[PDB]
Amino acid sequence: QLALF
Amino acid sequence: MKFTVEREHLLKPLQQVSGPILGNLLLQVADGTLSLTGTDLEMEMVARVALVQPHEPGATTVPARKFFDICRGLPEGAEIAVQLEGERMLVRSGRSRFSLSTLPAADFPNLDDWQSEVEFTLPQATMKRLIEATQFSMAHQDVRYYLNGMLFETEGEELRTVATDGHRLAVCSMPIGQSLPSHSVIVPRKGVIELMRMLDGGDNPLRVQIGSNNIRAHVGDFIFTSKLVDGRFPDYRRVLPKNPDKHLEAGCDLLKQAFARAAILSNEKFRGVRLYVSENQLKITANNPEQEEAEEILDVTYSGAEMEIGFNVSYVLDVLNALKCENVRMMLTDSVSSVQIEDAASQSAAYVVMPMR
Amino acid sequence: MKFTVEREHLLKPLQQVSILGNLLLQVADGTLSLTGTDLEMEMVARVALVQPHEPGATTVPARKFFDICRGLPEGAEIAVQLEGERMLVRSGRSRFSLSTLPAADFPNLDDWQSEVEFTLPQATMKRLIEATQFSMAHQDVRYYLNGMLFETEGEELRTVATDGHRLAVCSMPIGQSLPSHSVIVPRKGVIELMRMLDGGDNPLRVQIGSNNIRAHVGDFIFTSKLVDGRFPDYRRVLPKNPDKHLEAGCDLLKQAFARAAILSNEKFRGVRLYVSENQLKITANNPEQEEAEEILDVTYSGAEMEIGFNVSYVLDVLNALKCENVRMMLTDSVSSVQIEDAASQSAAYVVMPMRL
Ligand SMILES: [Ca+2]
Ligand SMILES: [Ca+2]
Ligand SMILES: [Ca+2]
Ligand SMILES: [Ca+2]
Ligand SMILES: [Ca+2]
Ligand SMILES: [Cl-]
Repeated sequence: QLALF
Repeated sequence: MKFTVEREHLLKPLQQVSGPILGNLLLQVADGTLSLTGTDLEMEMVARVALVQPHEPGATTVPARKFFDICRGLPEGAEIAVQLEGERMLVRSGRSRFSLSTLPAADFPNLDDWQSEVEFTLPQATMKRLIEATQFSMAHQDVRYYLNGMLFETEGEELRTVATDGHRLAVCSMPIGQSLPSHSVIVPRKGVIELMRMLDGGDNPLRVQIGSNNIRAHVGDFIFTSKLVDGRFPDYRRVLPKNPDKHLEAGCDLLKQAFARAAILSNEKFRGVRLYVSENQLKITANNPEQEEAEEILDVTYSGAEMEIGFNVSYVLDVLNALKCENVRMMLTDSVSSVQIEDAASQSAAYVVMPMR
Repeated sequence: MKFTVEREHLLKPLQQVSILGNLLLQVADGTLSLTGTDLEMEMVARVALVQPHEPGATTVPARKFFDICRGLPEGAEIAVQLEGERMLVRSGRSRFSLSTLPAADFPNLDDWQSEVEFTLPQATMKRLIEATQFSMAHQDVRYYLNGMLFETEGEELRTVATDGHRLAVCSMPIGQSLPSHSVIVPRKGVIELMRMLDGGDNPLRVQIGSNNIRAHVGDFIFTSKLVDGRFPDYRRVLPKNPDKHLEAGCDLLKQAFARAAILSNEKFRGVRLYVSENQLKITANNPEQEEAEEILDVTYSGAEMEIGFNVSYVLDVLNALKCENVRMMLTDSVSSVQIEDAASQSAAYVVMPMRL
């Protein structure tokens, strides 16, 4: 899972 | 302190205020009004019930749930006569009689006083839309406390709610027809839950007052006050894909059911699914550590370049469930950039989900 | 193994039958059988195959297979085939691949002989179980209490449940002569027997062996081990010639007890009854000295008496009864109370007295 910010 | 009120005029106020002295409700008869207050120190809810029958002034504090249970437990149309006697609150209706313990009204905590800086009125239905559009995207118990809450932002003549957990975001904007200042506050999730619950669905307007460390909402005979949250809320504008060369459109329920089935054979912990977009086609795939596989192929409207992109399917499902609409628009960039998801027929809300590698 | 079956013909069978996390699936002689088991009990469901099919057997994860089928659209043709160590599920443009375990490893309950048999309507069995189910013990060390007595006598079937504190009994005639016989069905078995019944027009066939029970309804077959123990005698718990009969509207009595319950002891739930000519007074108090009092009109003409009991037990009975009028058969302050539907003696409930 990548971070939105 | 004495009052007599019909059951149905007490139930709704009681429910609103009920959701050691913190386990009690402060009751106050004053100026021909009964006022019921509950608090957890961070937030406070007040209900005002006009007293049309004979009554005597005074104040006490009674166990919240027990008093609510007694009144609700009484028959439809019951008249509930109440009086303080010694250390007890007597509650009588027909041949049902109850004696409850009390704590001194003197001991009931009051929130600090504050000054209103921003104010506006809006339909109840507008606040319902704003919260329901975004609520589910709030973090649950993130160590970044500001994410366990909802941004309420005013800009121009719009009130805007934003919620994110750092992996996905919801944002909703609604016109309210008033010249508003540019301003932002974070309402803790418990306040958001309560504010949502006070909306009865009637045509009574809501009145919002915002201070520097507080927010207050007035609707009908109810007054809800909550403290705000500290810290720097992220800016949803940063998060929206700066430019989308890839536009997808499909039925919301079809997409939902396809994703829901594929979810079945996704990793239990990580929930990953793969999306393959091509000329008018979406393929969804999933597999788990047991090498079991799901595949869904759907007719969609899609004209851009072919791409493959991964997601936590529960993030997608939350979005589609929150879109109560015919058609869903999806806007993409590349396999490692966030996706924007909307109702095809309405730009009022936008949903952003960061992918999985 | 191959079959293609309409979604809605798989759902009820799957619901009922849900390696012990796998379902066994067999295609034989035009029928798909599905079996689920926990080693104590078993459910087998049959479905007729109108579409082209091939014989064979395998096992597949229960919840996943169930979820997929339920997940698929209303009226979906679900095609299934074995392919290596995998089972393929196809419908429309959806495709799934589930892991399998061999059918030959799927555990059978031991063989047994039927010793007593009878047929009765579903609704009767459902009435018997429902009226009594709630009074079964949950995981008491007295293991025989964690289930339900099924007793045959003359022409009736009777269920008894008790947790060592309160008792429920229900008797129903079934129009067949029966030996005198009693068995204990494990509580999970009772619950599972209960939900196998839609109350529809298919008769239920019961078969009881020395250590096993089996219920046959339409396309479904349930089998359970019995509890190898000695149940308490319900005859010994019932109040002898209770000569004081109060009658009241079931709902009014329930609502009065429910409000009074609020100010009763949270742990022991004691409430007091004062009974006098056509009147009942209910009182409750807790350790915080909070007090509740309820007075209501009733039908009563016996000697004035007081009695206390556990209000949670009485509320349970009154909720189970769901009728117009209740009869409370009373003796004195030191004796149990029998509660019944004022219009039916077929179900009875015993609550002990409390000195409060
Ligand atoms: Ca006072
Ligand atoms: Ca917007
Ligand atoms: Ca995957
Ligand atoms: Ca259909
Ligand atoms: Ca009293
Ligand atoms: Cl007993």
